[PDB]
Amino acid sequence: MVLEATVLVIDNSEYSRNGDFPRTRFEAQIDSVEFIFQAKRNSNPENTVGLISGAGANPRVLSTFTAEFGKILAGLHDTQIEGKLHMATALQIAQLTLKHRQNKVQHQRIVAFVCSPISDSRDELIRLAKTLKKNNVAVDIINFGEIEQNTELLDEFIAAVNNPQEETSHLLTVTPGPRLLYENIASSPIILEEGSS
Amino acid sequence: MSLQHEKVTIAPLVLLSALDHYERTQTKENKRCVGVILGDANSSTIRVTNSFALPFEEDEKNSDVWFLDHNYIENMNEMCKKINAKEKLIGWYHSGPKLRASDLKINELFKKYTQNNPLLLIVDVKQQGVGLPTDAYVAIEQVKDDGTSTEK
Amino acid sequence: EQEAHNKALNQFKRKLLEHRRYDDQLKQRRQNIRDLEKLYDKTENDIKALQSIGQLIGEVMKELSEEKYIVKASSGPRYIVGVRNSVDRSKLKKGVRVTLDITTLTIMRILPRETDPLVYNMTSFEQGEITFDGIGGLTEQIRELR
Amino acid sequence: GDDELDQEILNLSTQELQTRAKLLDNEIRIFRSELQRLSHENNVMLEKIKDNKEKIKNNRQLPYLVANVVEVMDMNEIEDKENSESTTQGGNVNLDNTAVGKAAVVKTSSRQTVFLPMVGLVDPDKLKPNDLVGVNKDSYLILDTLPSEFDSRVKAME
Amino acid sequence: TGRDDTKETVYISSIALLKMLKHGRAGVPMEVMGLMLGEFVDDYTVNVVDVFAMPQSGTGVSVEAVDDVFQAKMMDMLKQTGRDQMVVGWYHSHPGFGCWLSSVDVNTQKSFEQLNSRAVAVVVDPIQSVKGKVVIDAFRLIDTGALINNLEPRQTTSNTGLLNKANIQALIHGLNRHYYSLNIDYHKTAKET
Amino acid sequence: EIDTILSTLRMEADPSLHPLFEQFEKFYEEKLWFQLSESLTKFFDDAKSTPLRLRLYDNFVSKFYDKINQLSVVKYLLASLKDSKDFDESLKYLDDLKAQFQELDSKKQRNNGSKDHGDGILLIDSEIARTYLLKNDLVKARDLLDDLEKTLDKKDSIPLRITNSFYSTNSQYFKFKNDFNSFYYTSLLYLSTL
Repeated sequence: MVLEATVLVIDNSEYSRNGDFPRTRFEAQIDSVEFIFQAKRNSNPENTVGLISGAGANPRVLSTFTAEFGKILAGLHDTQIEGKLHMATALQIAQLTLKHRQNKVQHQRIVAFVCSPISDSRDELIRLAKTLKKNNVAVDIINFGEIEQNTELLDEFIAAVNNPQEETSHLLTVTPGPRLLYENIASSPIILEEGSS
Repeated sequence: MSLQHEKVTIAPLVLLSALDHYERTQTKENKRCVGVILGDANSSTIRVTNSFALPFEEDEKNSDVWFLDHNYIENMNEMCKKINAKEKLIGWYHSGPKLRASDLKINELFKKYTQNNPLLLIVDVKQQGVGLPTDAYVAIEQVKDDGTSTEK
Repeated sequence: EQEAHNKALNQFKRKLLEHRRYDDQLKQRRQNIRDLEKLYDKTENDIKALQSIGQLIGEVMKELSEEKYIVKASSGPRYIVGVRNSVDRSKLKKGVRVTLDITTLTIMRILPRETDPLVYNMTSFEQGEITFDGIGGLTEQIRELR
Repeated sequence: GDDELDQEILNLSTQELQTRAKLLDNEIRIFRSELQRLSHENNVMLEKIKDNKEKIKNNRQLPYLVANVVEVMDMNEIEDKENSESTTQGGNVNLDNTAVGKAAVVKTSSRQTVFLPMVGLVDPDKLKPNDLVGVNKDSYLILDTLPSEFDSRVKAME
Repeated sequence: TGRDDTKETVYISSIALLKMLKHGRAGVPMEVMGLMLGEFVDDYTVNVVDVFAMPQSGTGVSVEAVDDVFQAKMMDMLKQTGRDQMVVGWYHSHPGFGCWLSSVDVNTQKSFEQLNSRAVAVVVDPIQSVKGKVVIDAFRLIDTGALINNLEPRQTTSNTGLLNKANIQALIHGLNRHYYSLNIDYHKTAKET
Repeated sequence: EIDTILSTLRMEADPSLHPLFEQFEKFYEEKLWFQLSESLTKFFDDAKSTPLRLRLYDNFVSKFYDKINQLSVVKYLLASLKDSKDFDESLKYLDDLKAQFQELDSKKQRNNGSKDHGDGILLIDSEIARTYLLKNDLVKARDLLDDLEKTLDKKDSIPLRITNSFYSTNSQYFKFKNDFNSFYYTSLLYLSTL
């Protein structure tokens, strides 16, 4: 939980412009990342957080490793929802970003929002699940996007990853209906999960 | 952006400093490195006055998976303005020896950073062509033969 | 109570009051970034000025070639200096005031020639132009000049 | 009048007024989000102003040359079509950096007369004929403004 | 003594050369203030991969013209690209004088001499460089006590033993009492050629 | 609210268009209205020949235009006044939705910190000119086409979809005059960017 560097992938899709959370879903994601950003920093002040997007023709880099909420919150508002999820290509980009860190004693975490159907195959993501625990990164999937017209397949990639690693992997289950997004992250583990050895 | 950028004047410093960046990072054997090129622009003659490495990372599984660090770019601009008020962002060098299609995507980053179409500068540091040690390229959008779309 | 909506109006009244205070701070941030940006520009164009580097003035003493021109320095000695591509040699001509680099000691650009201040006062009496009629009477005369 | 009170109970039902207040709590939260980003834009600016000034203070610190301003010559961008100069070349629209036209002619106490691109901190208002001025000793750019000098002849005039 | 005190052959690369000239020719009139970044090896060989112009100043050359914020800022970002190098001295322009160190330049020199005693101060005059070596020369403090007791030549072994100086004036006056002078060589590869 | 109207529309509609109504109500219940755009477009291909597209679209457009893209509202708009016989009728929706998008671009954009709305104006000005050509007011249409053309050159990132509409409106203009050469070159741009 503590001594950790997190690369967040905020999913920005054309399913976030809809009222599913007040006012629009997009705006509740700005509120919820501010929770994750500030919480981990308060619990260890050598914890820094980068930001990439699951939007665009390819994923882009919103922000680098940082202790500035000024820098994070500039990129959460000013990302656009005209993109599309690109989950596989986003997980690999994080792997490059978490290759280098500020302090090399910090744990590797990806926390990926899913707000939309997948564009990448299950099979590809099976094979990439084993690449994640080969590089001792834990992966946390925030689930509300997989249950808008699909049977959930995310449990599967979590289960494969999940070992004694350097961190716990977890599946957070969020209600995609209106019950306010920031709150739903708080009550699920996000500082209630404790890293494994 | 900017339209006038027709001929690219290239200081002898540029070819030698790109050459030095490649071999002082120990990026070799087609691990590419991306650094910025600074100079003057907004006019037909494009002077590249100075050049410096940036942090970059590349993947051999899919080649359209990479890291570019934006934070270093911001700090560079602040520092060098004082050195000479003749260095502003005019694009980025790509270390070569070849043009990729992956350099098409990386270009959209540099197009955002600076309001001109950004110069791509190939510095051939492996010198397998007897001419052209420098090639200059500006990404533009044009409608493309054989009934095809507006392509980059 | 009669209803618990009674109590809530006051809570709710805070929310209207908050919109008022915040809406003034949100315009005020946007005014600040404009104020500071003007200041940053004053300091930055000072940096630009330092890198501009001062210049020396001459006057073209006499043509010698369209390549080379003899200038009479205001600093002192006569020099033969070149020309650059930042000055037009279609507008260098004898007795045109020029400015030039100190570093290269080569014509940077044209300046319009000034004259000796005595001859300036003679031009300056000028009232910026007048009008056609300012003289009463003597109508026959006005035609002859015109 | 004012909303979220007893008067609005009469117009709009207790259920309806309460669901009107459920809308309002969400706008404070979005407004906050906007406000906190805007506050950082000020912070980043500020650092760079202080950073610039240290370079300028180095100049303003002593000794420095004393000079007088003979005349001021100011031209603007797009003088033909390009440039603040009166020459013919393509682009480089700038205030004084590559296209000079904002300038003071000063007479140095080093026995020159020199045409210097105009300084960004010194204004074209506080340069006019016969002003006494500082010019920086390291590079002749117009540094600062000095008071006027006086004599025993001036005293009597007061 | 405790050092060999033998004046180093200075190999400034062709990349570095181009930089150094550019920054001094720009800043005329003005003194430009930089640092030399390379790596010192042996007891007589310095290899200068790159140089840095630290931001220009209106105090001229002094110890009160070193800026440690600006110094560090350069350093931290070389590490991050992996191009890290360390100071081996510093350089500066005279905008219209010959090559010597003033007393005031000797004290700038002195700050680096604490860091390593093979600190070079290189003087560039770019109004008189129509050739790449001319009117550039490198100087290095000698121990003050070596002077009193006349051990001042001892740079005459581990070197070519040729020594081309320029000028009468300030040069011979500082050579005697402060520094030992030796020629700057310039080194290049065949890819650059 | 809107439930009765859809129910009247479905009864008028064929049994083969019946599941498409069912999906509009199904998706509405979920509270994803993007899924709703996808379905709506399908309906309007196969039911532009019935007069039922002229009432169906208004109900959705005048609530959502911010919970759905600008492309969606115009997508509907084009199909609705596609086969329409009264051009006075047609002109009035184009103006009402032009004014709507202008207002949208001042409010939503500050709060989200995202989302443009000035793209939507551009595409409406094409369709006003297209409507003018059909009245046999060829000349008038050409003055707005020059004005839009200038607006376009201000932009340094011009979309396919928008200029596809614009090259189109221009291609119709020349062949009404029977300029063969002018038509063919301008149509080659339309086809290629299609």
